Amino acid sequence: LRQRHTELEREVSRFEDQTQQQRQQYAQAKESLTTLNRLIPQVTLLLDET
Amino acid sequence: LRQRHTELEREVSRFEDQTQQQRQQYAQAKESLTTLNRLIPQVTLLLDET
Amino acid sequence: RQGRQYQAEDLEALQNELEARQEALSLSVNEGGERRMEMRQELEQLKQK
Amino acid sequence: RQGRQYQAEDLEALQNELEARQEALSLSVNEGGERRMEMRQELEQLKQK
Repeated sequence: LRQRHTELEREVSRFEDQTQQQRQQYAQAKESLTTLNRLIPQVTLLLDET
Repeated sequence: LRQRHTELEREVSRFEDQTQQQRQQYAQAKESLTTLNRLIPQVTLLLDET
Repeated sequence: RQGRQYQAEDLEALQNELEARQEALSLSVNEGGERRMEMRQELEQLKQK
Repeated sequence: RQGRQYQAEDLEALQNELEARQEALSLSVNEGGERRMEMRQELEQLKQK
């Protein structure tokens, strides 16, 4: 069971890391989407590059 | 222990009901928020009720 | 569709509240899942007993 | 910041792409945590044993 503990700690580290990265990148992409639809939710149409 | 099992099944039912209700309701809230932040993420301010 | 006439004049507060409710989504779903699976493990222990 | 010029001239479609990404966020996290959370309980169980 202590060897099982070692493997469990390995798995916990792996999942913790993977979740941390994935959530960081996906949250940054989400913030990118929010910046788009906040600063330029087709506000470029009002800008219209006239 | 059989009484404990019966109460545990009751608790499983309670948890499942709570999880369902909350997940559905807040998913529809997610959809509504997405519609707002897509169609009118301060596009009302562009309208400005001018 | 949501509300019937629901402060469309100034709705930003509602978007903020719905963001809070989505945080609640995450919290509640995670809590329910962890509690139910821990008590499932307790069920397994009781079964073996 | 994401993409380098990345068709900013007319970027509409990318937003929809991000929606898929956004979806994959919740999934990608909802599973992940649960898994570690799962083992947490098991770990505790193991420790107890």
